[PDB]
Amino acid sequence: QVQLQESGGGLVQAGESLRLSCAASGTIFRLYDMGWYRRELVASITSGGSTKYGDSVKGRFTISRDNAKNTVYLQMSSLKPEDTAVYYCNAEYRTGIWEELLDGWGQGTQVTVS
Amino acid sequence: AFLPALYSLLFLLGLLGNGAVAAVLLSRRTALSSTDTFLLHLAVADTLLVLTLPLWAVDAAVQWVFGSGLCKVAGALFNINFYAGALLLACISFDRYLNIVHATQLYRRGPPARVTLTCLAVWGLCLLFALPDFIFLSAHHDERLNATHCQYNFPQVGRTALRVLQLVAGFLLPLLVMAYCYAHILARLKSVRLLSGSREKDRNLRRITRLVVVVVVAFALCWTPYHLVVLVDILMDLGALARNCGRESRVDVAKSVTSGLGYMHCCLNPLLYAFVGV
Ligand SMILES: CC[C@H]1CN(c2nc(N)c(C(N)=O)nc2Cl)CCN1C1CCN(Cc2ccc(Cl)cc2)CC1
Ligand SMILES: CC(C)CCC[C@@H](C)[C@H]1CC[C@H]2[C@@H]3CC=C4C[C@@H](O)CC[C@]4(C)[C@H]3CC[C@]12C
Repeated sequence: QVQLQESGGGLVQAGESLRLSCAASGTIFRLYDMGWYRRELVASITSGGSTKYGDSVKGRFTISRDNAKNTVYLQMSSLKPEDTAVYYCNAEYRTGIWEELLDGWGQGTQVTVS
Repeated sequence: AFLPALYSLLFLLGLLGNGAVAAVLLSRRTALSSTDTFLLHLAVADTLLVLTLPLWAVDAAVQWVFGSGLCKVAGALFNINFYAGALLLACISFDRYLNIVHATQLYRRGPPARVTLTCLAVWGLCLLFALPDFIFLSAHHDERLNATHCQYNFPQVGRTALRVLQLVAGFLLPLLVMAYCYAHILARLKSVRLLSGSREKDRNLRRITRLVVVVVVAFALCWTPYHLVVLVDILMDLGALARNCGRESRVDVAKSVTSGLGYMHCCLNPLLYAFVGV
């Protein structure tokens, strides 16, 4: 009962920067966690603004969140051909005040460099 | 006519439901949760009020004939059902507050039978508060052409004091305790990710809180009009406002209908435990 809209993927030249935006809609009481995964996490942000990055990321990527629109953004700079992969948006949500916390993955997007 | 019929219907339904739930809970009595045993005790505090219906049925049929002792017992049971309900619900809401906010429960990981002694204490307080109804009730003939009807008999000097103390205690200690506990529970529960750390010890906690909150909302919605009526009465007796000697019929019929609603709460509880929670 959650629709995830993903945008930003597409053709791009090497040595450039890209911006991936993931938005969530539906009957949601609250959103708690968000992040991006390739089966491993690349960047995660909580509701409190804390940011976590994987061991393969040297702080290059920037993760931002907007709770007004409930939309997460990930900016990647100095892209490399090795970054060509599939990224899946993730989100943890509670649909009701008395309901179990459960997460729903996204469709996914393909990123190719050079 | 219709009143004995509906009293008999209420007696049958309430006895069946409450006996069923008591037997179901007691079949596994070797080990019970705090919420489970509080519900068991507020059901055994209700089977008695269910048992006392046929007396009122035959009273509404022809006339009270049982005597003074049965009248005392019936009045005390009606006045003790509310005290037991209010104190048990206040205790269960405080237990929910302890589990949710502080997360430092000790009923099950502490002393083996803290809950049992708390329930015994609330029973003792209920009996002590019901003593004034034990000591001032009698089946006075009233010399009203064969109209031996149960009614209070006070020296009229302490009636207002007794009524105001009853109202203050039984509808201001539990009310304030429950309001504070549920305000804190809701504030802590609207702005948290996981209670403790899990997804299996967090869902059932919310389910239990849902069950307890619907139970207390039903109890409040059933037992509030009677205490509002008695508050109107005690304010009338203090010469506050609206004393005109024309609303006596209204307050009497209000007391009757609110007593009926309080009698219905007994049969409302088991179906509530039935359809929600399965
Ligand atoms: C705060 C609102 C109310 C209902 N409630 C909610 N909890 C929620 N979680 C939500 C939600 N929409 O999420 N809404 C609500 Cl109303 C918790 C309990 N509470 C009190 C609890 C107190 N009692 C009054 C009372 C109690 C006992 C007696 Cl003897 C007499 C009078 C009145 C009701
Ligand atoms: C007000 C007068 C007339 C009524 C007499 C009070 C009676 C009904 C009260 C006082 C002591 C109470 C008991 C105290 C403790 C327990 C143990 C519990 O595991 C089952 C209920 C049970 C057995 C209670 C049932 C109700 C009880 C028997």
